[PDB]
Amino acid sequence: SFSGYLKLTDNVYIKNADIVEEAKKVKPTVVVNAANVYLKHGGGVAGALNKATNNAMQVESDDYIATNGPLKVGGSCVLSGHNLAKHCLHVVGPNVNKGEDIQLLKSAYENFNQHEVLLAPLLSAGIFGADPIHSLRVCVDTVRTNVYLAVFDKNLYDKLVSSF
Ligand SMILES: CC(C)C(=O)NCc1nc2ccccc2[nH]1
Repeated sequence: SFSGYLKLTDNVYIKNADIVEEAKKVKPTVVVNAANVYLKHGGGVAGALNKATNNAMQVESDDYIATNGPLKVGGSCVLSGHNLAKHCLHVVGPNVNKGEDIQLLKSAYENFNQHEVLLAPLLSAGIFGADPIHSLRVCVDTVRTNVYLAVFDKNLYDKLVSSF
């Protein structure tokens, strides 16, 4: 079960943690992946989660895309959590580094409301280029279900908590 999290709101918790190590420890019902529309888990959170599954996440994802086509920015799909969780909710936040509308970040977080409890990264943060302080703000103002945020960088985690 989730431990060592700092409570930010009624339903939002945060921890300086590697989401892969956190998923391996917690084995949550849902781990959120910071996905792209093609489910190409190359780097960032997606690359790390996929590597932890021995590429099984990518094999499953390629079958999903072959059948369904790409996701929408702001959208999601539920796939297996493999060895990390029961399910992985692949959520596509806007990639500011590809010029995508930051306004889609709230739509991306709305996917979390379909799950009672989730282990997640900050959407659109990291290699997706958005301000993580903004991402946390949208998370707290959009997600109503119980979200346990894992923030990999200690320095960013401290900035997020101290500026909340
Ligand atoms: C499991 C450990 C050894 C690992 O794969 N580290 C690499 C790594 N990169 C990350 C990016 C975002 C979030 C978590 C990330 N982890």
